[PDB]
Amino acid sequence: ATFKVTLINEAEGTKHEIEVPDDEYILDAAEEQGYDLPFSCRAGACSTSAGKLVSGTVDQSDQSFLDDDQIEAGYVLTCVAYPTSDVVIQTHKEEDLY
Ligand code: FES
Repeated sequence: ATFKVTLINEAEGTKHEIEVPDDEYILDAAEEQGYDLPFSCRAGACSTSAGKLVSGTVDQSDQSFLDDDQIEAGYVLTCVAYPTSDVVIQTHKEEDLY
């Protein structure tokens, strides 16, 4: 499967549509398709690549930084997240934690 992933940068008011394989992380696909996103660790252990789900679901089992409540609130580490449906996600949310 190939899912449609919509990236929304709220602060800059931009929107990018990318197509992501069910076996590829969102971050990797975005880059491949021409859209650079913030990252640091690239391993699900930090907050740099955080985004927030608007709609859809993802599989981010490889992550380790977010707690259960943050996950429930819809936070996702884009560097280790696989889409499991078409997804709409707000990027550049690292700040929201704090
Ligand atoms: S870059 Fe560190 S969790 Fe994504």
